[PDB]
Amino acid sequence: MSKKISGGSVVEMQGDEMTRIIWELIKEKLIFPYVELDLHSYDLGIENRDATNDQVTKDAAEAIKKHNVGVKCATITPDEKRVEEFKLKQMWKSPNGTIRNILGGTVFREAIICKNIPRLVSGWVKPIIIGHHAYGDQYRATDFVVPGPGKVEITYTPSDGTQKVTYLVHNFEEGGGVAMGMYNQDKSIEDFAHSSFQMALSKGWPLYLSTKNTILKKYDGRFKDIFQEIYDKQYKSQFEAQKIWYEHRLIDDMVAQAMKSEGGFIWACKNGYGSLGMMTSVLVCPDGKTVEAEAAHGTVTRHYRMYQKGQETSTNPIASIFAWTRGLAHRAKLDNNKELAFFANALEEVSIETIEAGFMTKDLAACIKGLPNVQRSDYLNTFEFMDKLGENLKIKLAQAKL
Amino acid sequence: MSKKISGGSVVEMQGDEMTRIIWELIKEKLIFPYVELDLHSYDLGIENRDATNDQVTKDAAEAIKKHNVGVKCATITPDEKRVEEFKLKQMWKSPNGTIRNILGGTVFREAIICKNIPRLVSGWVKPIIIGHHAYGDQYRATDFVVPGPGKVEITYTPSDGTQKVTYLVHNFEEGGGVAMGMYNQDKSIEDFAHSSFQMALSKGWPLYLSTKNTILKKYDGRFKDIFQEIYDKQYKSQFEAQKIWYEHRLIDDMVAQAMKSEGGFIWACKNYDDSVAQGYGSLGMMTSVLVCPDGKTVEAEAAHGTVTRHYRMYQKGQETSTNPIASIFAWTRGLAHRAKLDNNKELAFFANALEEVSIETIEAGFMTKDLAACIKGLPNVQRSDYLNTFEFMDKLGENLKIKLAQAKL
Ligand SMILES: CN1CCN(C)[C@H](CCN2CC[C@H](c3ccc(F)cc3)C2)C1
Ligand SMILES: CN1CCN(C)[C@H](CCN2CC[C@H](c3ccc(F)cc3)C2)C1
Repeated sequence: MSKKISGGSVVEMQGDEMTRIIWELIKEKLIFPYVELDLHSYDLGIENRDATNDQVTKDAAEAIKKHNVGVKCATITPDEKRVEEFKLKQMWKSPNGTIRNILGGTVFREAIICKNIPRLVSGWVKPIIIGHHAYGDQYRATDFVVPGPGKVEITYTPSDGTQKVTYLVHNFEEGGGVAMGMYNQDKSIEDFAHSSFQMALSKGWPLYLSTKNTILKKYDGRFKDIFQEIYDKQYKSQFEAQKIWYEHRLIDDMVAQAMKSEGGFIWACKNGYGSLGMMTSVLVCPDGKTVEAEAAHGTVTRHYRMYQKGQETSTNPIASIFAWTRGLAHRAKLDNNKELAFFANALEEVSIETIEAGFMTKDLAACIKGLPNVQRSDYLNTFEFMDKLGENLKIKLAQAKL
Repeated sequence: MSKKISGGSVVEMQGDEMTRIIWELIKEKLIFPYVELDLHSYDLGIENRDATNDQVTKDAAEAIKKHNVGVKCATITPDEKRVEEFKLKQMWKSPNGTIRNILGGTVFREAIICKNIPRLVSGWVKPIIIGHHAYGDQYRATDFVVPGPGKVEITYTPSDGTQKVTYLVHNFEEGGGVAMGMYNQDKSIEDFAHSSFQMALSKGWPLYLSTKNTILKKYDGRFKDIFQEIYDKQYKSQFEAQKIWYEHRLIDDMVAQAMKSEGGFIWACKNYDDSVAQGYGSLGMMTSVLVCPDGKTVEAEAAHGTVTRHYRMYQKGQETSTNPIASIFAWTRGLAHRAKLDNNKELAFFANALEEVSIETIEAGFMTKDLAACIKGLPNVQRSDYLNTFEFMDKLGENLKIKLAQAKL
């Protein structure tokens, strides 16, 4: 290679514990040799967040909002046990939450599938992109305890001083109970519509909506309605191009049609098996520019203690890798970077293809040969698996020089 | 059969399509030859519910409410194409819905475990009974639309008149959306508690309650606060009698714990959609039994659909390979329960013998294309690796004859 690819503007977010070591190995051995980036790196490790009073995570938020691409390493969501581990000054909020609240958009999870790994239904040769709602949860759902008898009613009082409307969720004639309250603004449904519609074009796959409008009068209905409204006003001519179609089926048919399906569609369902190390979540924002990619697991603290105590460790990096490769593939779309485009997809193909050739870590090996029959020779540690990914990537990029 | 065993009073429900065919094969080859029942048989087939204007289903529900055991066959719930198929005069409501709404109770789904069948990933040596809420969650779950900006909020005013809590659920600044309100009575969660202890009490496995506290803390807090007191004030001494117990772990803890445990526990989930490792692959291997809190009346049914695809093969003269194990275990679960109500030791042994010879026969290598595809791989399985539906019934009937004859000697 004459010159390294000109990446462009990407925001990088370092994490902590096991995945922090994976992260550097990934940059050092896979990304940096081949791509130069205008890198906006932030240190979202727990020590620094503690030291900067969580200010650094807010800066990351604002920087993805500007440069439209982010790739994030798994971070510790602390608790009471970890404020003794690091003597935190305060129980900080989740970094992942604080970016989803600031940046907005819709998370999309996808499991990466190798032809020689077990699966739930063995017909799913194409992966399934399941992305439900925003924020990690529809913000709150105020719920109380109704200790004794009395009416519980939910009221809507219009801001323009018009007639108030009460509904009566239940009158408790005798005995206790429990009560609940949800809601869903309208904008968050259009943001959900656009985000999910865009991923259908970005991936060239069909998009399905699933609801329970049969039981819920007009809560789940309002979803169906706004999608049809948006789907016929925009994106309908764009779907006709790339063969993609959209349709809304009932959730109970869709659950069985998933097993009936062969894979390769997007499923947005108004609400975890899978090696826990092959799943990559992507937050796609409503504008269709800014997008944060990251892995869907955690800091792998048990495998970090094996690293701390010097032990051998066999941790799986594919989930983190494909955070880089989705982020880079997105920037290559924005900048119309035809050469970063190919690099990203190539990187995705060695990971999957290096596993298909029998080179994998312990977790993947336990999926095939069962955990009680996994042998040292059936898997690689954490390093020499990256070493094998590295040289396979050098081998493949040299090939694709024509 | 010289004086075959006298099984009690039981309600039978006939279904639709290829499961209706299996139901007759089950009675003809497996049930009737060895048992005599005061049989309250109802025809829930689609064209009968259309002719009775769904009155046959209400009638069959009353019968289970009166006679305490019902054994159902998979039935068609109609849609737009089904009302055009049979030319129905109304898109009738699901019989399962209609009956569950009458009997009430809670539904438990048990996975039938065979040794030579790849069930998830080895490990599990015994099934797992997964139970969910009682009356769905609708009825009075009030939802609606928010026309414009304003404050949506929930107010609890006791019959005491002594206070009033107001919870803002959301203030609409933009204008527009949907809001709702749900609830649950203690009597409804107390029913979950009995039904779930009664089930654990029926078998000999321990009961677990997996709640979610990070999402709806206070809503789910009441569940572990209605179970543990009923367990302690009514069930702990009986559970402490046998090797049973009642604990309470958590969702992300339970799913990590169950992927190492040898199976054998009643699991109460409080979520809204189901098919974890339970509805895995071949639905032909899962039962489903509604339990009324009384512990008397129950209603078994195979957890899969009417298998339309194979009934079309039947109509065109093709040989089929549909798995009857689920419908076969609709009977034994329900016959074993009838035996418990009457101490019918003869019937409990039979029902139990049928659960053995059905698994024995699959473990022996004699199975249907349904299962064989799991072992070999669907393109791999040659004709010679499975059995016809009739072949499979014939070998059950054959091995059940030998299983009942031997222990009778
Ligand atoms: C993500 N959680 C955070 C909390 N705990 C420390 C968990 C313990 C690690 N488990 C054991 C192997 C699995 C695994 C395998 C490969 C991977 F790349 C990641 C995880 C998960 C992991
Ligand atoms: C089970 N429902 C029935 C209602 N639908 C029409 C669905 C189609 C049935 N598919 C055909 C082969 C599978 C199958 C094979 C053996 C079985 F015993 C059950 C299912 C599932 C699913």
